[PDB]
Amino acid sequence: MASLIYRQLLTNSYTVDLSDEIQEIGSLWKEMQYNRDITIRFKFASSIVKSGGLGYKWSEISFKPANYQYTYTRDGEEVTAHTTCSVNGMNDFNFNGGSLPTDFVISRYEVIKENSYVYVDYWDDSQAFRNMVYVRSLAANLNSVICTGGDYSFALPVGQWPVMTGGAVSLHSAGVTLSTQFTDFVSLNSLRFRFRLTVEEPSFSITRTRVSRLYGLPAANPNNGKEYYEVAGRFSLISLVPSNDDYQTPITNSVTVRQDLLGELREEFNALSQEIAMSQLIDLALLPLDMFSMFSGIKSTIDAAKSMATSVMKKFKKSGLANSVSTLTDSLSDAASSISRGASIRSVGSSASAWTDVSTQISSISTQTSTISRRLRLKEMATQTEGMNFDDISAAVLKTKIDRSTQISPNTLPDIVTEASEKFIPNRAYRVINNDEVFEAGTDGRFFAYRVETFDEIPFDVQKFADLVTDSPVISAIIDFKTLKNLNDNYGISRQQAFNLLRSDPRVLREFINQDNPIIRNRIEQLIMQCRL
Amino acid sequence: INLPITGSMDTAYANSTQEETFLTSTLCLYYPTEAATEINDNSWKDTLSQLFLTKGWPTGSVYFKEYTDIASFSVDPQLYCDYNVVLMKYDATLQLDMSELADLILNEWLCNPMDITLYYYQQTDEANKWISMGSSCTIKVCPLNTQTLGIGCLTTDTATFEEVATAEKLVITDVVDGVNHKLDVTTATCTIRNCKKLGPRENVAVIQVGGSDVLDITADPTTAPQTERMMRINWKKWWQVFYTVVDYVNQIIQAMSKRSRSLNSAAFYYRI
Amino acid sequence: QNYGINLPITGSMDTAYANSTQEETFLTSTLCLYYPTEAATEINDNSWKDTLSQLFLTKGWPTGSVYFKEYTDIASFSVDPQLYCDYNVVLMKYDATLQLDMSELADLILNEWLCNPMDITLYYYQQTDEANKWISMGSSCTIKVCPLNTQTLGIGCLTTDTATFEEVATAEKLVITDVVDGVNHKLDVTTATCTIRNCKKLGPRENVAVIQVGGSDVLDITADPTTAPQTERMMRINWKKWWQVFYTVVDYVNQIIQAMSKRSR
Amino acid sequence: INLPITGSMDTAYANSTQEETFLTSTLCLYYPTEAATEINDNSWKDTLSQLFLTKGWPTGSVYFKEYTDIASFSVDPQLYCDYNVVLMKYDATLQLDMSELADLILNEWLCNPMDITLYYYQQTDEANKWISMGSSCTIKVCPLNTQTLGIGCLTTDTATFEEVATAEKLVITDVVDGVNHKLDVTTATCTIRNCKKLGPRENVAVIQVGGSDVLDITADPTTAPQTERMMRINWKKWWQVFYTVVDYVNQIIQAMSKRSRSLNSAAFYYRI
Amino acid sequence: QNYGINLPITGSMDTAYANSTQEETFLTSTLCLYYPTEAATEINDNSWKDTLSQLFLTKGWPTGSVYFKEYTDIASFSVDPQLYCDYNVVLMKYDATLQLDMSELADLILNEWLCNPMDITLYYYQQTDEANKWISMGSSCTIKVCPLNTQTLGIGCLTTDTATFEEVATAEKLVITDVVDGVNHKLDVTTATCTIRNCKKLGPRENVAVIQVGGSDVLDITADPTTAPQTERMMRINWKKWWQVFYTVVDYVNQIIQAMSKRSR
Ligand SMILES: *[C@@H]1O[C@H](CO)[C@@H](O)[C@H](O)[C@H]1NC(C)=O
Ligand SMILES: *[C@@H]1O[C@H](CO)[C@@H](O)[C@H](O)[C@H]1NC(C)=O
Ligand SMILES: *[C@@H]1O[C@H](CO)[C@@H](O)[C@H](O)[C@H]1NC(C)=O
Ligand SMILES: *[C@@H]1O[C@H](CO)[C@@H](O)[C@H](O)[C@H]1NC(C)=O
Ligand SMILES: [Ca+2]
Ligand SMILES: [Ca+2]
Ligand SMILES: [Ca+2]
Ligand SMILES: [Ca+2]
Ligand SMILES: [Ca+2]
Ligand SMILES: [Ca+2]
Ligand SMILES: [Ca+2]
Ligand SMILES: [Ca+2]
Ligand SMILES: [Ca+2]
Ligand SMILES: [Ca+2]
Ligand SMILES: [Ca+2]
Ligand SMILES: [Ca+2]
Repeated sequence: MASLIYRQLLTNSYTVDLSDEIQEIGSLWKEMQYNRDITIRFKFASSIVKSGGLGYKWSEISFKPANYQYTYTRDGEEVTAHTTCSVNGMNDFNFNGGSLPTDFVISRYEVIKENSYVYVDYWDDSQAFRNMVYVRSLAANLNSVICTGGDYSFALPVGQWPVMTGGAVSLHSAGVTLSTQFTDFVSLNSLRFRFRLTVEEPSFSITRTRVSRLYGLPAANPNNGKEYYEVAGRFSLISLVPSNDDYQTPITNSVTVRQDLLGELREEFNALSQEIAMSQLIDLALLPLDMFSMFSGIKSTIDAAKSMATSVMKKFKKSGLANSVSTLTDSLSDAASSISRGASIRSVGSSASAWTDVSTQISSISTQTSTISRRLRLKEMATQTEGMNFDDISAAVLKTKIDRSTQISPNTLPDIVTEASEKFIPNRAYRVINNDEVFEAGTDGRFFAYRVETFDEIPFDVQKFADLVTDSPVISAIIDFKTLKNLNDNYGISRQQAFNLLRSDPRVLREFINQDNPIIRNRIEQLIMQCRL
Repeated sequence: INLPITGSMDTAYANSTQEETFLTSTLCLYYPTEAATEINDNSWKDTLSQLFLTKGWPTGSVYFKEYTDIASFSVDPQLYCDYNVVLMKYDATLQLDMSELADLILNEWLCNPMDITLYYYQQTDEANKWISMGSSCTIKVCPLNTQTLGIGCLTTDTATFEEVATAEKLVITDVVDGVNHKLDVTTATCTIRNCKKLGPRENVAVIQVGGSDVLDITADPTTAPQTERMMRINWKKWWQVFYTVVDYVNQIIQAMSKRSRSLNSAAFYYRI
Repeated sequence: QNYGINLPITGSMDTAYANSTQEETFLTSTLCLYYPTEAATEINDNSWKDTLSQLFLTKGWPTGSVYFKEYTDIASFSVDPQLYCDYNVVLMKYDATLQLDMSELADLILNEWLCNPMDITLYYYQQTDEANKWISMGSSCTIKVCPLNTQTLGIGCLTTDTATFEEVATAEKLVITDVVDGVNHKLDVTTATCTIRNCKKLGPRENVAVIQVGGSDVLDITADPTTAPQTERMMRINWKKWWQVFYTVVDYVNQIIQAMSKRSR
Repeated sequence: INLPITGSMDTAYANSTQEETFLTSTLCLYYPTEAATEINDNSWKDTLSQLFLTKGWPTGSVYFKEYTDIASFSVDPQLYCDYNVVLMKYDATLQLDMSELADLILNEWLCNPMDITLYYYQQTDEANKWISMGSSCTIKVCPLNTQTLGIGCLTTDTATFEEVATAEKLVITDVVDGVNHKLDVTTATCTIRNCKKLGPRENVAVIQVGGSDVLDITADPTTAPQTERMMRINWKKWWQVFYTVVDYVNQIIQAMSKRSRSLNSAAFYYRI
Repeated sequence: QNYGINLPITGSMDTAYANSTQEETFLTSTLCLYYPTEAATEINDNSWKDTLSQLFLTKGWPTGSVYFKEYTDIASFSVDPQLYCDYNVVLMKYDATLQLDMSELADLILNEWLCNPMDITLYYYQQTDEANKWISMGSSCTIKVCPLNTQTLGIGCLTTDTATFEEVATAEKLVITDVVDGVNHKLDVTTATCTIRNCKKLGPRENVAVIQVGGSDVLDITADPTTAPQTERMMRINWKKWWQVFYTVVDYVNQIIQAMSKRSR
C-alpha cells in the first residue's frame, strides 16, 4: 500500500516520456480574492506580400500578431490596458487562374476556421497583474463576439477589381493561461485567454472568380473597419501570497523564493522526525495512498498541480532504487536465458538463483547474508512480503512530513521523494519462517536463527535460508529478534501474540503501542530517527 | 515562568515594606508648564524634595519633569522611573487626547511597525490597535471587501478614503477586526505602529486635576471602568495640589506596584 | 504563568533532545544588520539590500525578516542606540583614536542597563556598587565632577567655582563614567545639549553581536582593569573590501545566531 | 589506513627523538630582504649554521630562502622541506594579505582548477573556498538564480558585478554556499582554483615579528583561533630575532610535526 | 582512518573475485595524454581533440575526464614537469642525441622522489646511499663538482680555481647526477638559470606511462649498470604516422590503465 505508491510511480513512469515530448514540442501562506471584472478590446493584423511581374499575382495574404493599447473605466478608476492578439492553426487556401503572368493568382492565403485558435494576451496597471506571480487557480467567464470581414479590393492596374467580401466567425472564451510580455529592461506577467472559433452564416467569396459560398474569416480585412473588437466579463484568480503572522497582507507579492539556489530542507526533516507519533503513524502506514491521495493535501501552485506526480516520477526513475530493480530483472532474465554459457559467479543455495548471487565484496556468512538482504528491499516493492514492509513506514513518514513542511515547491519535491525512498531505513532486516524455525538476516551483516515458541538461538543454516528466502514469502524485522527476546523475557508473551509479531501484524503492533511497551516504542522511535533524511 | 506557586494561610504578616521601598525606589512627577508659571519660583523643586525627605522618600529619589502640553507629552513618552505620577489638566476640547494618553501609559503595549505602501494591515483580536504618534497625523483608511476591492472607497483615489484623524499628535485607531484595510498617512511626520494590548502598567498614576472623570481607557463602550491609579482632584491653585500629592504619596504608591514584565523606558515594547 | 517571580526549575539527564530550532527560529524571528556608510559608498549599488536578503533566503531567513539600518559613524550610532529586533548584528570599524568610544558603545549595547534619571542642579549623587555608573548621551557632553567630603565641602574643587572642577569628558557623543564608589560628587554638564542617566549594569544582552571589521581585539567592556574579558558575541574580521564582509556574515550567520540568545528582559 | 590502533597505559616513555630528528630532517627559514639589508653581511648564513650546529642541527640541514615581500611570497609559496619557519612582518595595510598567507600555508588544501568562460561554479560546505594567485587578481562575482539570471547584477555588463578583490596578488574568496556564481577574472595574469580545506599543515610555523596577534585563520568570525605554530615577537633589530629563533628552535619544532598526508613540493594538493 | 602509520593487514584465500572496477574508475578518475607538437603539425586538424574524446566515450571515459597537454620538446617538457592527474600517458620520440635526456625524463617521472633543497655556496654535500641523487632543472645547467679528502681539501681540483673542477653537465636542461656515495663534494652551478635539488629515490610512480614511439628500448631507469630494467609501464611502438598511434592508444587504453595503478601518496 504505502509501498504500492512507489510501485505505482515506477509503473506509471511511462508517462514521463510523453510529458517530456509535450514539454519539448511546446518549448506560512495566505490567499487573496480576485474574481475581478475586465473588458478586452483587441484587433487583428495582416501581412500582404505581393509578387513582381505585371502586378496580378500575390504570394501571401497571412495573419500577423497585433498589439493594442487603450484605456477604460473599472470601479471608478481609469485603467490603461494593453492587448496582443495572434492566431494559430489556420487553413491556407490558394487561387490560380493559370501560369501566364496576367492570370489572377493568390499562391497562399490564410483563413481561420473551427480548427483554429486565437490567443489574446492582456495586461493592465492594476494590482492583480503584479500580484499574479504565484497562482493557485485561474478561470474566466467572458461573453462572445462575432467578428466579420469587410470589403477588400485587389489593386489590379488593368481591368476590373476582384472584391473580397463576407466571412465571419464567433469567438467564445474557452481557456485561460499565464504568459509574459518582454520589455527592454524588465518583464511583465500577463494573462492570455484562448477563444474558440465557430463559423457563422456570411459566406466569404472572391468576385470575378470561381470562389463563392466559402465560410471562414481571411486576413484581408478581418476588422471590417472596426477600430477594435470588444469582449467583456470576469476573471477568477487565486493567489499564494507568502504572508506571515496574521497581519500585514502584502501587495505586489513582495517576495523572493528558494529559486536563488536541500541543505536546510534536511534540517527541517530532522526537526520534524521525532515529533511524529507512533500509533497514528501505524494507522496511516496501512493505507493505499495512491497518487491522488498522496498529492491532494498539497496546496500546490498552478504549475505544480499540473506536473507534480510526473515531476517526481521523472527523477524517481533515475535513482539507485530503480537502477537496482532493472539490474535485478536483467540478472534474472540473463540467468534464465544464458544457462548454456551460464554465469557461474556464485550460488549460495541449492541451484543458481539471482537472489543468491553474491558479488562486489569490496565473516563470509555475514557478507553472504548482507548481500542477500540488499535484494529483499526489492522483494518489498515486488510484493513477495507479508508484514509492515518497511518502505511502507518510510512512505508514511514521507506523507506525514510533506503535509507539514513549509518548504515544498515544484522543483523541490522531486529528488526529495527519491532521497527519502533511498535514505529512509538504510539498514533493515528481514526473516523467513520454515517449520517453526525463523532465519533472520540484515544488511548490516547480522544473522539470527531462532525458534518461535521458545526463543533460543541456533546455528544459522545458510544454503537453507537462501533456498527459503528465494521463493517463500518474506517478512520484515520491525520486531527484530533482539527486541523480541527482550520482550518475551520482561513482558511475558503469548503464542498468538508472538506468531503475530513474527508475521509483523499491525493489530498486535498497535495493541502493544497502546499498552505502552517501551521495548517496542524504543524500536519504533529508532526506525523514525533513522527515517531522518 | 509557567511553573506554579504554592503557599498557605497560617503564615504571619511580615513587616511593612514601606520605609524601605522608598529608599530602594525612585519617584517622578510629570507637571505642566502652567504649574511652574503659577508658582513663579525656582526652588519649589528643592522644597518638595525636602518635604519628601520628611515623608520618608530620601533626597536623591524624587524627580520632576516639565511637559509643555498634553499632546507634546503624548508624543513618544519616555517613562523610566520605579514610580511615575502624572498631573493632567482638564480640557473638554482634549477629552479624547487625554483618554488616549491614559490608555497608552496606564497599559502595556507590544508594538510592531507598519509599512503602509508595501503591505495592507488588519486586526486579529479586540486588543490589536494602531497607535500613531508625531506632530501632525492625518490618517485615512479604506476597508477592502472579500474580493480586495474598496467599500465606499477606491484603492487609487485617496480622496475617497475615510478620514478618522485630522492633524493630531497621538491617535489610537480601532477598526473592524477581521477585514483588510489600506491606509494613507503622513509617514514623513508620523509613524504608525500595530500594537497589541497586554496586562496593565502598575507603575504610573494619572491624576486628573480638574473636572469629573471622563477617561475611557477601554476602547469598547461597555466597560467604562475606573481603576485605582486613576485619580481626581479639584483645584484652584497648584501648591495645594503638590502638597496633597506629598501628604498622600504613600496611598498613591500603595495604588501602584513595580512592573513585572521587564525593564524599559518607553510606553510600549518593540518586537518588530 | 507567573510574571516577575523566580522559582526552582527541575529536570533530569535522561531526557531525549527535544528539537532542532534553527530554520524555524529563523522563520519566526527578525534579524537586523547595522552597517556603516563607508560600506554602501564602496559598494555603489541601489539593490545590494535586496541582494543580501535573497542570499539570506538560502540560509532560511525569509524576505520580510532581514532588515538593514545604516549609521553614519560610530558616534552617531552611539547617540541613543535604539536596537529593537530579535537578533542584531553590528559592524564596527577600527580606529585607534576611537577605542574608548567603540568600547563604551560595546559596554552599552552588549550589556543590559537599568537607568534612572539624574537632576544635577539639586542632588549630589554617589555610586553604590561596582556596577553603578553614569552614562551620558547627546550631541556633545562635557562632564565635570567635584568629589565632596562628609561635610559637603569640595576636595580639590570649589562648589561655587565650576572652573575648579575636574574634567572627565570633553564634547563626547557618549561617555560612561565610573568614579570612586562611596563618595558624593557634584556634577556640571551641558544639560541643554546632553542628558546623563545613573545606570546599573544587569546581566548581558544576548540579542546583539558586535563585529570589529579591522584591527585586533581591544574592547575593554568591563571598567575594571583586571578582567579585560572577551565574550562569545565579540567578533573580529580582517578586511580589504565590504562585499566579502557581507558574504562572510551571510555564509556564517548560523554561527552568529548560535552565539546569540533571545532576550530575558 | 582505516584499520584501528590499540595500546596501553602501562607502557613506558621511550627516549627522546629530538637530537635524531635534527640529524635526519631539514629546516628552512623564510626571512624578508629587510633583514639582509639591515644586517649588511655575507656570511651570516654560515654564522647561523655554525650556531645551529651546537643546538644539534648539522651543517647541511639548515636553509635560508629569501623573499622580497609578503605578496611576492604569497604568490605560489614553494615550501618543500621537513621543517619550515617563516618570519613575517606586521603592516596594518597587509593584515588581510598575511592572514590569507597564514590560511594558505598553515593549512592543507585540495585544489581543483576552474574554467570560468565555459562553466559556472558554486560552493558546497564551509571549507570550500576559491584561492586566486598571480600578479594582480581583480575578481568580480555575480550570483545567479535557478534559471540563470542575475541577482543585483547583469550577466552582460561586467561593470555591474560585485568586485570582491581589487588588485590583490593572493585572494581567498568565500561566497554564499549553495548558490551558483558567475566570475569575471584576469585569467591572463591570475589563476583561480576551487580548494577544499583539509586538516592543518603541521610542517610550517609562522612568526609575526611585529604587532599584536591579528591572524584569523578560520574565515568564520566566531573562532579566531591561535594555533601552536603561530608565534609573536617584538623587534628593533633582526640579529636579536635570529638569535631568539636559534635559542628557542627546539620549542618551535616541538610545536611543529612532520606531515602525514603525502610528499609534495607545493603548498596545496592538486587532484584536477 | 589512521594516517601516517603502518599497521598489519590480514586477509584470506576464500574470498571471491569482485566485479570489475573498469567502467567505474573510468568515470570517477581522469586521464591526461602528453603528445609532441610534431603530431599536431602533421595532423593540421582543429577538432582532433574532440574526435579523440568522442572515441574515448565508446571505451568508457566521459567527455570531461580526458585532457590533452602539448609539449614542444622532450627537454622543454623535462623542465619542471608538473604532472597532476589520475592516469598520465606520455609519448616520447627516439633520438640518439637525446638518449640520456629522455632516460633522465623517465627516471624522473616514472619514479617518486623525496626532494630537499641545496645551498651550493655554503655547504659541501655527499650521497649517503645508492638512491640519493642530485637532480637539476632549468633552461641551461652547467654543473662542476670537486670531491674532497678527509681534511676538506680537493682531490684533483682546487677549492678556489673553479676551472680545475670536473664537468658532469654541459648546457643541459635536465641532469641527474650520481657521484661517489660517501665523500664530501663541492659544486659550482649557474644558479641564476638552474635549480638543483638533493633527492632520494622511492618506490615507483604507478601513475605515469611512457611510450617510446620510435627505436629500440634504451631507457635505463635505474642508475646502477647491472639491472637495465624494462618495466610494465614502459612501452614501445613503431610508427610512420600519428593518427594510427592515437588510434592504437585509444583502442588499447584499458591495457594501459591495467598496467598502471593510482598513486599511494
Ligand atoms: C519540541 O517538540 C515538542 C513535541 O514534539 C514540543 O512540545 C516543543 O514545544 C518543541 N520545542 C520547541 C522549542 O518548539
Ligand atoms: C516586624 O515588626 C515587629 C513589630 O514592629 C518587630 O518587632 C520585628 O522586629 C519586625 N521584624 C523584623 C525581622 O525586624
Ligand atoms: C634511554 O636513556 C637511558 C638513560 O640515559 C639509557 O640507559 C638507554 O640506553 C636509552 N635508550 C636507548 C635505546 O639507548
Ligand atoms: C558484477 O557482475 C555480476 C554478474 O553479472 C552482477 O551480479 C553484479 O551486480 C556486478 N557488480 C556490480 C557492482 O554491478
Ligand atoms: Ca488624539
Ligand atoms: Ca479593534
Ligand atoms: Ca468614502
Ligand atoms: Ca566617548
Ligand atoms: Ca581642581
Ligand atoms: Ca564605580
Ligand atoms: Ca589578499
Ligand atoms: Ca551590482
Ligand atoms: Ca563558503
Ligand atoms: Ca640531460
Ligand atoms: Ca681537475
Ligand atoms: Ca650515488
